[PDB]
Amino acid sequence: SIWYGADRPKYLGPFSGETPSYLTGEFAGDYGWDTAGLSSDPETFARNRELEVIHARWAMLGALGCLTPELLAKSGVKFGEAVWFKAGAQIFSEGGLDYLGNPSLVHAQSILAIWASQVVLMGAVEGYRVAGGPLGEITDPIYPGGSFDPLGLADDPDTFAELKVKEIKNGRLAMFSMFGFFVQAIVTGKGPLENLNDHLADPVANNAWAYATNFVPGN
Amino acid sequence: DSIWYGADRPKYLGPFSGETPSYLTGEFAGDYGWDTAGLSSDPETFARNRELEVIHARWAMLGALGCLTPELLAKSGVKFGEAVWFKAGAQIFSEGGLDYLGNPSLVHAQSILAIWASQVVLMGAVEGYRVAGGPLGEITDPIYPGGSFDPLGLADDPDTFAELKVKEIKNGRLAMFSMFGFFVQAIVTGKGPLENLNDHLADPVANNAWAYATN
Amino acid sequence: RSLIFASKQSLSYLDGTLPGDYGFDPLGLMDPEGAGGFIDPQWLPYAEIINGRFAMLGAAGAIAPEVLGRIGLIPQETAIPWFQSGVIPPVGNYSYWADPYTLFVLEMALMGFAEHRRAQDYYKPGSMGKQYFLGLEKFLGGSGNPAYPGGPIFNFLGFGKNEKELQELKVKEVKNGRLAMMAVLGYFTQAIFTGVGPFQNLLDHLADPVHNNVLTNLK
Ligand SMILES: CC1=C[C@H](O)CC(C)(C)[C@H]1/C=C/C(C)=C/C=C/C(C)=C/C=C/C=C(C)/C=C/C=C(C)/C=C/C1=C(C)C[C@H](O)CC1(C)C
Ligand SMILES: CC1=C[C@H](O)CC(C)(C)[C@H]1/C=C/C(C)=C/C=C/C(C)=C/C=C/C=C(C)/C=C/C=C(C)/C=C/C1=C(C)C[C@H](O)CC1(C)C
Repeated sequence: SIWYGADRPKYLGPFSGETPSYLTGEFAGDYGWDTAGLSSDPETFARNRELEVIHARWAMLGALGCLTPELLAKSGVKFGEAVWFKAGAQIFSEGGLDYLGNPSLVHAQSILAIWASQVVLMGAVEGYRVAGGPLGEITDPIYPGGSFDPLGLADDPDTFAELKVKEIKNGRLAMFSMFGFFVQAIVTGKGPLENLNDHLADPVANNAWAYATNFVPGN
Repeated sequence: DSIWYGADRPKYLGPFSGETPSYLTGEFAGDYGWDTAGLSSDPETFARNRELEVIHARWAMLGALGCLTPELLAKSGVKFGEAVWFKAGAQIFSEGGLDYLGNPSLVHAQSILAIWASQVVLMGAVEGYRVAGGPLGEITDPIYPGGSFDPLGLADDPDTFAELKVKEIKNGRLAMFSMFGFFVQAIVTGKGPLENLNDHLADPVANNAWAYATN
Repeated sequence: RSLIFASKQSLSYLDGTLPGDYGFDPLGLMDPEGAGGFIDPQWLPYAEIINGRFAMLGAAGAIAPEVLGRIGLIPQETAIPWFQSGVIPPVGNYSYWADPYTLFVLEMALMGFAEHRRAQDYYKPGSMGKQYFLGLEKFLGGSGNPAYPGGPIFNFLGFGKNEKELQELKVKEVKNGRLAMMAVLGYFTQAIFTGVGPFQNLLDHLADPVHNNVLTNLK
């Protein structure tokens, strides 16, 4: 289609002339952007693709889950810390982790139990992803299908490829946005949507340039 | 034949040279066989690293010259309000604004947004022209356009061309190392490079780097 | 033959056949099939004229009250900037011949009688020269051009003998409306970043050009 093939939209648009030979257009999200030469080998390129897709999916989940508590708090739902980068310290509070301020819900108190459960379950699922498990065997490391395609949206090749491209694009957007979350948390010290509100209030004054003069190395 | 090329070229470890990578055959400028991480084994990645090195070297040369000249002029007497290289972006936020050479009849910029937008547009255009075609000629080599950017014809004779390539990569690697030094000194010492040099010249025994190792 | 900054396609669909044709389509919304074939190809030129036509009235109407009150032909009580004239009550509401909610209904009624007829000339040319409307339906028949009806009422003064005169007067009017659209957009945005009317902004700029420009205002 438009995305797959020699004539595909490139990351530099009309300014792209040096298209890497190994980047031909047979994989999703192939804009021909490889200037560091870090995916020249076919095996290294496959490993990089796998890393990219896993990172993309995790970034999508993280972006949605970092701002969902923010939106719920803005509506009026009570939390312990709505902000994502202090949402993890409420396990140490006397009331535990309420999960939407509901003591009848998870109501966890021991971070050790959370850590152990996460280690066991994530190890299991990670290992299944690498080698196969209950939800089918491993054929494509990043496009298993079957038990992870219950709605069967990836039935014909054309829709499956277009959905590949759409997935990778939303995922790259999410990864960019999560890098933004991290940097903004580091510098501003306030939640993402709170920074959005500050920017909307006084865009000229409340912006990133306001914090340019905070890391001056006086010594 | 150029003494800087071939298999008889000097090594990065000098007399202590041992094993040299096969792909490093000296056919490119600035080759000393320094690849211990195997980060340029493949020819394509080697070429990409070459363009990255040349661009980084040129940018570092510009950066070092622009970090030295303003504060040297300040030493001469041309006051700027904030002369040190890392204390140079805050001039815009001041009431007077960013004044070139400390004079109001120069650029006299006061809004960071305008500088950012104009620079974004212009740098995008020029960087696109760097890889694709553009007014100043088309693409012949990724990092050596040719006579379009060589108006004095220093590349006319191939031997002097290769010698100039070697000299360029030399001066540029020196500039990159100096720029890393600038960054580390600013982070650690917190003072300008010329003032650091003056402090070292004053009492080098005590006013050296080991003094600031106390954390 | 005169052209302006044009993309690759541009000339493919745009050509020197309609008034004011210059080929500028960065995004190419006028693509015949392309992306944008849902809108009728005759719609975009027609809408472009009309939005510009109203822009002439708006750009010549938002600034007349202030200037005419400064040179002096109108009492200063009613000489107010356009955003204090009742369009934005919370920024300003000046009492008028009637309350603004009745003026709106009188507006919508009169505009409707003048706008529905225009609509169905475009859809069905010459359809308004059939039914009796106070006897003035013979004039309102149109020349077949939705954008340029023509007639003893809408062309009462009658400029333009041959097609040579019209083919350039149309170019003039689309271009005089070109500035009018930008002028109103200036009115809007130049008003949001300020609190006071357009005319004095020109006077402030004419007073201290190096102190009241866009860069100095806010940031
Ligand atoms: C392409 C290329 C080419 C050439 O060759 C070279 C170069 C240029 C280098 C390259 C580039 C690259 C890049 C750009 C990259 C990026 C990345 C990213 C951004 C990632 C993210 C990534 C991201 C991610 C993972 C994310 C994740 C997320 C998560 C987990 C989350 C979590 C969480 C949350 C929810 C919140 C809560 O409360 C808690 C927590 C727990 C905190
Ligand atoms: C070889 C090898 C081999 C094996 O295999 C491995 C290993 C060992 C790893 C390797 C090594 C490597 C290395 C050493 C590297 C280095 C680098 C550098 C130093 C860079 C710089 C680089 C540098 C650079 C870019 C620079 C730049 C600069 C700039 C921009 C500037 C800017 C500026 C200035 C002027 C100042 C003012 O006021 C402002 C501003 C605006 C801020």
